[PDB]
Amino acid sequence: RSPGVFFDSDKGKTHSSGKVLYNARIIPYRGSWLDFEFDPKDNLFVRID
Amino acid sequence: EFDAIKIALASPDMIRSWSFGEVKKPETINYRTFKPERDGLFCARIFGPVKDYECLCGKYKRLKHRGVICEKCGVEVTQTKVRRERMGHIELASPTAHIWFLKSLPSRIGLLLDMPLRDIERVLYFESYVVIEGGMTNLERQQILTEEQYLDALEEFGDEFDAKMGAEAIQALLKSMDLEQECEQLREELNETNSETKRKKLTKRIKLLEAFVQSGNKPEWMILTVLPVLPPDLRPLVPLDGGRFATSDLNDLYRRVINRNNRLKRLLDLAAPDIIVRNEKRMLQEAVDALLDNGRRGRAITGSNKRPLKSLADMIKGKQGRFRQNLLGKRVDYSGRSVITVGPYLRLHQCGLPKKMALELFKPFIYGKLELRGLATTIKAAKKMVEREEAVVWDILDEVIREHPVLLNRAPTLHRLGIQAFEPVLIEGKAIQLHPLVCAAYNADFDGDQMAVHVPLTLEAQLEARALMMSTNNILSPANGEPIIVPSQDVVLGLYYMTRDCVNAKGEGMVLTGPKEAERLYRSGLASLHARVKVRITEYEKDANGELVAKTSLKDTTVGRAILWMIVPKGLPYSIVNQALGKKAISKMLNTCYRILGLKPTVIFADQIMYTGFAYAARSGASVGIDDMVIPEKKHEIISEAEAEVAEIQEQFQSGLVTAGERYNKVIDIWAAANDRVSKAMMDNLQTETVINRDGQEEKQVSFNSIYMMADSGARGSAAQIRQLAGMRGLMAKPDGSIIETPITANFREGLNVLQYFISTHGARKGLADTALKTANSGYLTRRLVDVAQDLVVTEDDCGTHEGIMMTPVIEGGDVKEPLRDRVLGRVTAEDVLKPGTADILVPRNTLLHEQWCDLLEENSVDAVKVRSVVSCDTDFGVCAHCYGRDLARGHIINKGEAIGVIAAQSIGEPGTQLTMRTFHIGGAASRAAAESSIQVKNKGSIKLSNVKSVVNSSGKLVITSRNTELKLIDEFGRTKESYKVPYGAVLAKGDGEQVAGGETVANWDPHTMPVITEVSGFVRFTDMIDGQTITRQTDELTGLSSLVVLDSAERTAGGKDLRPALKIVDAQGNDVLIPGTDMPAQYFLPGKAIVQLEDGVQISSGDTLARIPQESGGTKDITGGLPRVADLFEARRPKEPAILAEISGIVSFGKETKGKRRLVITPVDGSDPYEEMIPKWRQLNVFEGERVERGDVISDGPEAPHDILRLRGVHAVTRYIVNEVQDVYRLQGVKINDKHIEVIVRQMLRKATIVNAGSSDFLEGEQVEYSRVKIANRELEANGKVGATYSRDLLGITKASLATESFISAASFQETTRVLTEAAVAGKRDELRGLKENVIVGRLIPAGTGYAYHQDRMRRR
Amino acid sequence: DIVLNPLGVPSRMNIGQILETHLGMAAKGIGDKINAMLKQQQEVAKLREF
Amino acid sequence: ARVTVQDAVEKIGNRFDLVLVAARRARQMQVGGKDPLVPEENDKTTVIALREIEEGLINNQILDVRERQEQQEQEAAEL
Amino acid sequence: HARSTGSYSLVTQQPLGGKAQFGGQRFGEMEVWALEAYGAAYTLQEMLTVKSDDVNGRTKMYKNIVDGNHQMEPGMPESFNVLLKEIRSLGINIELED
RNA sequence: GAUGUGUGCU
DNA sequence: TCTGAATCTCTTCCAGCACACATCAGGACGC
DNA sequence: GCGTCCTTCGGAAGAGATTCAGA
Ligand SMILES: [Mg+2]
Ligand SMILES: [Zn+2]
Ligand SMILES: [Zn+2]
Repeated sequence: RSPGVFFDSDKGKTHSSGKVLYNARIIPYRGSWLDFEFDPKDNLFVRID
Repeated sequence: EFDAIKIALASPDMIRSWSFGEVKKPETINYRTFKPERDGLFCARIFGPVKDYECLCGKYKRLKHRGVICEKCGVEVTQTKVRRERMGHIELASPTAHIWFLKSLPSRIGLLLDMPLRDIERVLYFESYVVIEGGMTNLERQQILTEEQYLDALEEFGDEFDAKMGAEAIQALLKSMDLEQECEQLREELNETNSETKRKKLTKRIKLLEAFVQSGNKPEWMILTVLPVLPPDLRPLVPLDGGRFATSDLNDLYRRVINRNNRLKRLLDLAAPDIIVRNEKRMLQEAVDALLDNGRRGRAITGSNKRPLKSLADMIKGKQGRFRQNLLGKRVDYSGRSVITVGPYLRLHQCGLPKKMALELFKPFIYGKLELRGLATTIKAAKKMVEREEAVVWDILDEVIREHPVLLNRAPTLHRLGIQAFEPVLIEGKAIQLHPLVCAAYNADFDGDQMAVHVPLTLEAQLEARALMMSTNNILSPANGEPIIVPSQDVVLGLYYMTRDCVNAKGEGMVLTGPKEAERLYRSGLASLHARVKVRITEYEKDANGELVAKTSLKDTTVGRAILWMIVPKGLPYSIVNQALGKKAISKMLNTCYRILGLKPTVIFADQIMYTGFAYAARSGASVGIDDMVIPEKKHEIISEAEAEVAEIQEQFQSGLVTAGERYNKVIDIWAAANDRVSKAMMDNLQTETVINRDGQEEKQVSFNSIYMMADSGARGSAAQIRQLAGMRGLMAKPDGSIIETPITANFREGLNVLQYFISTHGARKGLADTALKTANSGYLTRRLVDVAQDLVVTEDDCGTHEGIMMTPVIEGGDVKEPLRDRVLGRVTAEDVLKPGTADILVPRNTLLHEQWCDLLEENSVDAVKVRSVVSCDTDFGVCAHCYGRDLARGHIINKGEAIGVIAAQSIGEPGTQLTMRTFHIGGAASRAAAESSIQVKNKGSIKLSNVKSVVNSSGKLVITSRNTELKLIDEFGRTKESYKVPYGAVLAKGDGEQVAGGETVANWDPHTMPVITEVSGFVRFTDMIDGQTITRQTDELTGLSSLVVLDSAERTAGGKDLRPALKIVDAQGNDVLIPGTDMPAQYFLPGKAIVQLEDGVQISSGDTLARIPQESGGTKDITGGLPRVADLFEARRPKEPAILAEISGIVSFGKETKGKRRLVITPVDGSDPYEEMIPKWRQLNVFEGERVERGDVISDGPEAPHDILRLRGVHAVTRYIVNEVQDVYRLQGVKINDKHIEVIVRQMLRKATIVNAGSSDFLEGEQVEYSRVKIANRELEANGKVGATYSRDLLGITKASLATESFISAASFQETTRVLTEAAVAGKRDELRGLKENVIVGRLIPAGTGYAYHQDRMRRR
Repeated sequence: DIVLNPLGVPSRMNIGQILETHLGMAAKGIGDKINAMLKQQQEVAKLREF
Repeated sequence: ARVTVQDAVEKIGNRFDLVLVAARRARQMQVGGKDPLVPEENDKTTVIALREIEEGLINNQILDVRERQEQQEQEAAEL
Repeated sequence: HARSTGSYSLVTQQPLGGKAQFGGQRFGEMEVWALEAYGAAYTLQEMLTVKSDDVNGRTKMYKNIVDGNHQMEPGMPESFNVLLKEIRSLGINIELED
């Protein structure tokens, strides 16, 4: 996977209701991950490493 | 020797009894002269001597000093074999927690003290204090105190009050616990409290306390005080090449644990500060945790290469544990392995071994006979003579190899026929020659696969291989009544080319006196093999009681069939070869030969078919050229028509008539229709386009094109492969199961573009990545199916009952997929069947109906036979022979004492794996049907529309408004003949009662987007539909019409989730309309993706469409994508929307209105009426406020859940539902599986039965116990004056029912070894070694087959 | 030299092996004609023309 | 000279008791000196046992009565 | 490849795996079901008790085969004793009754 | 003896 | 404010056999 | 040449623990 920013979807099988989430990934060449993602309650939660 | 295995907790006194010494130093072999250290993990004083019968320091050397213990080093001189039997132990300075009783989830410590897991792990890993002996303060006996809170408690209450921390505190908590007082207090709380969740928690804790107080265990033993070590011989440090040693995991873990323990003891001896000793206690606890069960904590420690090392649990659990790697299967001596070749000169009882493999296999036999004849003198001389391969050894090898059968075995042994016994025939080379007649059973193609040989050593093994596992006695597959030795791929082609006719020959109209002159003609070349002559044959018949009566006739046959008649055994009618013998034809011929004559004529005739197929296939020269696949001259017209129609679909969806998913559903429809048209057109052009003259004008015959021969005979091929060789290749599927929108338009005979090849790459990769990555979840199915049915074995001759499932021939939407004959054959009837000569019985009550009886039932046109099922048997720990039927491999009733659970599980579990490693054979084609949307009835008769709620349309014709309908066509006799499933919102051109003529159309609909319809017309008001909040509304400005799409529960607003879209019907005055029959309003709810193209308050007619919802009917529908359904059925998954049933009978009416959602109360007219139910507003109710409902009727619609159907409609209904669904799933791919195996699995489902009321039994109220135990207890009580205990059958999945088996060794070996072993140690269980896997692990005669008599003797002897 | 099995052509759809067989037969026929014309020594004109 | 045991199974209809009784007979014939009732044709003891089964002049009943008689006569021979 | 009596493993008394080592084929977990299915119990008992696993019966059967006496005397598989010892290494007490 | 890679048949 | 239903979170599982090659085993620091 | 030592990344499902809501 090329280093950069990736906007994954995680469509479907989560939450058992079809509610599509949205998670943003910043993969570095060397360092720590900076995963942004949403929540079923429409909250935007960051998660590093 | 022994007859039980007991599992329980280990006491420190008991561990010291196991202990033979005290290891206290982490010193392995000293990196020097390789001697064990003084007090290390390896030591002769602690465990035992290194070399046999030798002291460590060297004070004694031979057996004449056995028993004494040396003085200088204190070691005993004894056997060196005892290094794997004599355990050591460690005296820990501080106690530690055993994780298996801490993190099992359910955590035993967690629910034993009713304090949560988090508090316990914080206490045991030193993050907070805990309270013991609260005493005269406000602190409770289980309160959690942090560091600051503990400091406060000491500065204010530094009295005799104590508050420990860590493993010592938990040990005090467990030691100071009184089991009886807690048990009676919890009993009082259970009797008092009415809530159900706290009731379940309390009864779980009561179960745990009862398990403790029943056995000899005590709660304080669950905290480790002494840690036994594994014997050194089971953790060897093998001396590698050089000075280094092996990096054995257990040695490193024990070194770390001993390091922590010794350092902690040293610090405790020097009175270290409390924080340092607390940290070191934490280190000791985590080290012991990593040693016991590594990886269950947050981080798994590693020694080198950053790889999670294995502890004492990774080698007991999992795929690489001892149970699955070294107990249920072991590497085996006297075995070999080589690539196989054909050698078609063999017979069914013969194989071909290489001359060099047999010398290494049968080496002890050669040694024995060389010593017997005196040609050698000692063992080593014979060894040298064999290694020098003298001429005498080769002579005597032919003596031992004579009639000593071996086990030919392939690597994937899917079913019972994976191991067959053959006699060996010594040949040169290095290849294992295999008889091709069993290669279809083996699934052993000759493309480089390796088979494995095995040598029965003992006498009984050879006799079992001769009488049971011999390939001669294995000509009937256990899956069904069809034979498994079917000629294929050369013999079928040879026979089909021989048994065929064309109108010309060297001699055609001549007459012959028998087969011999036909052979003379064909060998001399004076008459072709496809002549049409009239020979004089003598076919035999056995109308008498076993005597063959002669007859001679003059039949009009070919030369080839006359030649073939020479090998047919005396006794079969001639009307079996007088046709074009394909593959199914000769399969039926072999089947009827077995049914009529027997076994020896059948095997001799099979060998003769082999020979006469190979010879006349070699002589045929049925080659294949590039001029044999003929391209039809009208396929491009079909692709042009399909292109025009899909171009129409383009305008259809871009305008807005259909959406993207609907466009995708219709484009696959039209492409599949075009593919099916091209295939049929090419097939006709390739099978009939031939011209020949009969000495006059031209005449048409069945074509002699080579491809047609090998596609019609069925030797190897089908419609798919040849269809893709000429004409249309079709449309392929992606690995996820979706189908490509564009089918490539070309064939392999003309070529492919550089882009159509890229598109076909999708299907080509789909096939391979489907095989290699989804045969895993089909081998898992057969693994956990063999697991759940291993302990089921026939045990009795007859259970003697009248219960039995009801058997009907099924017609589920087409013609008769399977008739009565194929369905009831070889199963004992349950009661006197009534023929339609009523008041008289046709077949007796307990006769195993064979083929003659099947013909008799077919003659009298019987449609309803009550047959005995294996699920309704009444025996204990097994099933009687009469409730099963025939052996399905032999032509007789099954023999008592045969493991049918294994043959049932394997038969169910290896069409899936086999066919999922076959989807790449056809390439990558989707093979999806055309999804017909019309009803073309063919047979003549009347209609019986059962459970149909139809309404009148604006055109006046009937429209169905029900989901569980089925249109059955019944002929003039009244017997059932046809049955079609009409869908929701379908219009009918006919009805019920009218005699429908054969060949008309009665029902029409639209395949995609089944529409919701209305009963009563009027104006519709857009209720609870505001644009944006719950509906996406798009409108064209010029015209001004609304064509909206509703949202799901997914993309809708969170606040607006309580808003539910629906269409309400109102009149001109806006008043409430009513459903015909009731006074409730017409509230038609709308599901997701519902499109509406109307306006509020428009005038419509009764019985019209209102909205459309896409179906997304997309998928390749192969066995790869299409069999998670079998897993769902067998593990009994609750469906997403279960259709609610009527749990009790009586009148139906509502009670309270909107207790959050709708409510309904069922009240009987005589009994009590305490039943209420909660109805979410999602599903409309098919019943109203004023009808009578019975037990099992569907209140709403949807798939049935395989729990309520059992608990309401009984065992027979749920077993029939499971059987029918699995049978339809398997028959969708052409597989033929006998239903007995599925019924066996369903019976294995029903072993648990919760108690309703205690009655006079000793079982508790809500305890779940084996159904066999309940039945035995009730039968024993009924013999006395007491009353039996009422129960109810539960239905747990195969995994759930296997994990809760009474014999804990089976569950421990299968899955979740930690969670099962911990439960068995807590409960103090005692295994009886009753099933098959338990005796396999122990290593005894399994009570399954030949060892069943020995097991009976051993059981009845005590 | 080798007697293969015809049924390995249709069921596994490797039709290209038949075309390779035909083209190899044509190639070996041309080679056989060249070998024949070279066996009895003819002038370079005929070989070049062929 | 043996291809299948269908006739033997027709003699004793268990298909499993047959294996045990044939094993007992062949064990009697091999390690001991008991002579076969059917003249062998250079065959392994298993098929001599099976051939004794198929001609009908042996079964479990015959074997255990013969063994009981042999035990009685050998214990009476001590006198 | 073929294998008579030969080398054996160390932690469990079973034949080695491979061809470079003189090792035999594996009658695996799926293989045993194909023998329980037939009901051929005695041959299965030789394939996992006396031919591979145990130590005393392994030599006794070899002597019986080169003595003219085809008979098997099963003991206990050593791999089951290994399982018993590895379970007793934990806090669990598994044992054999009388 | 265990890991890593490649490969054959399903 | 107690108590079921829904949701969050933790754990288990993922085909069989065989063959070939490689490394690897404390490796860091003091002597 | 010896010798002694203190990364993340699956996904389908089941179960046991929380939160919610709701009457
Ligand atoms: Mg293959
Ligand atoms: Zn000594
Ligand atoms: Zn029965």
